[PDB]
Amino acid sequence: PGDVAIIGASCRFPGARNKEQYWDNLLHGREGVTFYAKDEIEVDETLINSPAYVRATGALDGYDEFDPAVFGVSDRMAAAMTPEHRVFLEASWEVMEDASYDPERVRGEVGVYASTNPQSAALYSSPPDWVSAGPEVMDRSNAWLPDTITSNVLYYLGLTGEAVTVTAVCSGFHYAVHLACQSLLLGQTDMAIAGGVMVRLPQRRGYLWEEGRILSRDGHCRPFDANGTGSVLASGVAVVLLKPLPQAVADRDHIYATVKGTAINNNGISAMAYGLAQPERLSACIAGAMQAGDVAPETVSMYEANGFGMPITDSLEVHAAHLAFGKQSGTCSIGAVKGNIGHAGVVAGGSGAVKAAFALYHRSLPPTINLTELNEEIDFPRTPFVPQLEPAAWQPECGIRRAGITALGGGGYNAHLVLEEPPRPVEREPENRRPRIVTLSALDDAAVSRQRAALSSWLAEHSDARLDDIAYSLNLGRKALPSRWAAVISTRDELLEVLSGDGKSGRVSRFGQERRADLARFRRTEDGLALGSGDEMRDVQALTELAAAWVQGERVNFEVLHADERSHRISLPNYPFARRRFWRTDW
Amino acid sequence: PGDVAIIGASCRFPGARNKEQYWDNLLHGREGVTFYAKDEIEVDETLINSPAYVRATGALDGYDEFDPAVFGVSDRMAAAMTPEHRVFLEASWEVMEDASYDPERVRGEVGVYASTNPQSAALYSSPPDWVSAGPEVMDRSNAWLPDTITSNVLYYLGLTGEAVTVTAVCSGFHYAVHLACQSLLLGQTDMAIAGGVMVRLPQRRGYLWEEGRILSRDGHCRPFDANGTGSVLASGVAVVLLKPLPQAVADRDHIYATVKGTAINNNGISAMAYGLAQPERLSACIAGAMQAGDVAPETVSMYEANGFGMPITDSLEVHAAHLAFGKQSGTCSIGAVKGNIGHAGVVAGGSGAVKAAFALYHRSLPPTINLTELNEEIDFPRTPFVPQLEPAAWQPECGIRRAGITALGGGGYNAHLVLEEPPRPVEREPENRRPRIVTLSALDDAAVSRQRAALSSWLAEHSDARLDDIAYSLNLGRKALPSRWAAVISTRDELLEVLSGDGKSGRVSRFGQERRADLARFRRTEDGLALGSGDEMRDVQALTELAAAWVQGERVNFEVLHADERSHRISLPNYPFARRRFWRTDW
Ligand SMILES: [K+]
Ligand SMILES: [K+]
Ligand SMILES: [K+]
Ligand SMILES: [K+]
Repeated sequence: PGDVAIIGASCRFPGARNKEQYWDNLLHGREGVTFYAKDEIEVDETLINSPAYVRATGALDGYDEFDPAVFGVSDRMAAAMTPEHRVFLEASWEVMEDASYDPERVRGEVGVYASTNPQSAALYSSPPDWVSAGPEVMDRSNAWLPDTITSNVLYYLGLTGEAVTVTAVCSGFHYAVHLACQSLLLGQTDMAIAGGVMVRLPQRRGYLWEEGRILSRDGHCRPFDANGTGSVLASGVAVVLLKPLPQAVADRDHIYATVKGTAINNNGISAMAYGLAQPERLSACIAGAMQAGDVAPETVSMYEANGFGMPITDSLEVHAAHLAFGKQSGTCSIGAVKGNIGHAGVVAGGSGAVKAAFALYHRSLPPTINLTELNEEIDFPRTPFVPQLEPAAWQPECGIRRAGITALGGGGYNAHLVLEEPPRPVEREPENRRPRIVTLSALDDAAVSRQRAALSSWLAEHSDARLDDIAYSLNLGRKALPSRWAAVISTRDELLEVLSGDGKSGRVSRFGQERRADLARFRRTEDGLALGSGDEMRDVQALTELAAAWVQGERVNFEVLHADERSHRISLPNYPFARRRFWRTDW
Repeated sequence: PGDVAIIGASCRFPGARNKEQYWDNLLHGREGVTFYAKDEIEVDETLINSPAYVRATGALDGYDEFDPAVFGVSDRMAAAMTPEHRVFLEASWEVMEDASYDPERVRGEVGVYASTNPQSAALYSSPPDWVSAGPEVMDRSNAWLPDTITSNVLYYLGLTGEAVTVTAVCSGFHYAVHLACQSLLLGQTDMAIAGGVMVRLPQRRGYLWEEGRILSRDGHCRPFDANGTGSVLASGVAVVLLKPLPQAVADRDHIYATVKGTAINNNGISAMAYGLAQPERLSACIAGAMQAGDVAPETVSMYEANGFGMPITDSLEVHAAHLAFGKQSGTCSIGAVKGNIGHAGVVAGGSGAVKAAFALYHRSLPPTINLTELNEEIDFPRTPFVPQLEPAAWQPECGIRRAGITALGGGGYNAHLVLEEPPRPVEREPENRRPRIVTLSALDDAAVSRQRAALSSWLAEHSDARLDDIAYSLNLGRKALPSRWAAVISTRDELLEVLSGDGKSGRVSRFGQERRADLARFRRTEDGLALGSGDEMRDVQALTELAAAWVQGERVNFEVLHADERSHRISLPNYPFARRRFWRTDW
């Protein structure tokens, strides 16, 4: 009754600049950890020559890159913002795009719940000084405080709602999703942006190996392996857009998976060393999440573990999951994504949750890598869990696909969330052949051309995408920006041709160069221009003039254009951010 | 005897990127202080809106620019070096060029004495950590420690001698020049590099006015004015090359001025507030400097004062100078360069000293600016000093031109140095009409082209420069660098012709493209290739082969080329440093 749908997703991880790259890497079992030479590391002069220094890390490509003009941010402010502020702000923009929701036109309350690492801000620059209360002081505070990582999203995306920032160490992503779902179930918001960000500073840096501790000795992470010595430190970002399941189905959204239940607790007085799971407290967390979503352990066929790669910590976590599943659970696939990318800190739980969501969406199970000798002490044949050594189709005897993801952190933080595969797709009516308007807008002309190239490339990969879904998503899911482009077409092949080249071969492009659009033809609505009659909305000349009026900069009511058909929102390419490098120069 | 010659100079001050630009500004009474709008200052968020905040400073253009390849420095090391390390190192290279001395061919011991501000390094980056003793740690120490500002000059220029760094607050330049002269008079070195550097961090910054203090209320410095309220903070660098006067005349060097005497002391227990000159202690300093050089107060016709611009501080200094001059001194021109540029900290005494050296060299007196109401409390008609309101030719009733410069700082630091005009130029033998080789070398082709552009402009400005001096200075006073250019010409007008355009219209260019050089034509010497006869060294075709062999990278003995003539070293354009910005990214 309290299911929450994941209708948009955005992430960046070691070796992946977007979610499609991340899922493709997981499918092929790639390792995203980077190894450096001594001269490639320009910090830790005192440690670089130690025999225990491991020159390996999970780097985040473009951690210092940002496109402030798209957000209305000045260059001065972009350098003042911590890298976590910028990376999370850019991911929030992308997650609204992936769900095809224009924040300017969202009619409801949107909550932004995120988790961040305050240690990064303390290393990036000195904190704000509150000796005076001028507007330049407030700008500096909004650039540095972790409290405004979520607030700046509401402000710069044009949303209205509530913002909550939490700091929960290595359980950050799960705690954000947990609090977001409480906001939705109590009716405080209509949809929620939830995620976390982790940018380790210094970025290009190794670590010091110490025997018996969580950091790996060779730079490789080997979950559930007998020869595992730990993990690698990683950076990344992961954001999801959450919406109640009945509403997401009613609005014909694109659903990756649904959140059945979440649970949090703390080890408390029953404390362990770092990474060591206390069986009683962690199992209560795992069982509580399954109880919240009314799912029985017999129905959960995938378990995404924390999995540092240490024999003792991996053994305790598998034991805790066993206590929560019981004996009669059956069989379940177990894996740990940390073998692929390392320990991503605040967003470590996000890497597992995003992997499980895409696993449920594509009905595939990605492998766990760096596993050559199974840990005999765990005794997997005596447990419900089977290590996923190879990729495989997900066809459970249970009948339903459900996953559980666990996040462990320092300070005793525990968290577990349970996901279910998305609802079965409804039968679609055949697509009407009629002229449609498609729109693209960006900040400058060069970015619009990148959007056209990105859109044409996407069309080849997704040949089964309907045109009425494409136009509906582009027209109602993107912000209207100054440099604009539009076309009126009827088939997918016409769309591919007008996008090609300079993009000026379409009737709308030739219309705008010859004559200006006559607005007296249209009727004014509260949301913009509309056509005068229902018959006019199938006339090529009427639709061409309306699209040209939009290209000239007028506001068009796209809701009434698609009012007669029940199209679906689909996932389209993100904005092609021009990524200038920004870094503070004064401490 | 005990007189020390200034045979080379290099400086950068507010509004001047080199000494020629600096003297031209002083001659025209220009002010080099910069005034900013609020949005142009990106620091001091807590103060930018205060009514007492003055958006004025003496900026040092390119304080972050460096050309590490010219010095053999890596990009990583260039970012680790503090701006004072880079600026002073670049200035030492320039002072060797200005004096026409190639460090590879200097046979003697060179001392490097500099003054620096340790406050600047502590603001630029965290200090080195000595928990281990690796080579990367040693590189970081040499990049940060003030002790290595002088060592890096000796190492990176290829010199051998001694290096001494002193910290004497706002009298740093004088203390460096003072110690250099003791080093020369005791015979420990043959030439000495002396100077100071001041790079204020943050650079683009205003200041806070406090009533009754040294900082100006409107951003203008008005020395000796009744309405003066103080000075502005400035950054800069000034370096001079010192050599005993009898040797400098013997080696036909280029002499700006000579140092007659120097003196230092401290206020000690008889302390004052900042900027206030104690009459008894400062006068003893001024009198001691003139006694060291055996100069009588009757002969000093120019006094360059500290002159903050406050009536009370100006009154104490003019009185202290009066006590040292006595009654029988006569009349003397008094001025303060701080009215032009502000208080340059470590190098403030250098800005006045460099002004005095150029005044003696050009036999001209530049005016003191921002002076509208003379301070009536300073009974100027009853003193030997006359405020230099207008530029004027320097023709003293004394018969000899001598100047005195005072530098005051915090902590009681006092210093005074007395300069004399250079010796009268001797009658020169007429210039031989013969073919000459001229050479230019840098690290890449674009820099060599900049050298050609700089030399073509210089030839127009200095139409009285002899061609045999130009060739002598370029061939024997500049380091041979990988990217090379040479020409064989007989007059100044053909020299201007080969430099023009792409520089490939010359005789040497056609030889190098046609054939590679035949080394069998030349005789090998310990200093490089030489021509077979003295007649060949005056043959256009033989000189072309020798020059082309040099452009191809062979070593040429330029000493035997000029052995028959006794030419002079002259001042030619400095290296055209590629202006890349380097700044640290991790604290
Ligand atoms: K709980
Ligand atoms: K109308
Ligand atoms: K700066
Ligand atoms: K003394």
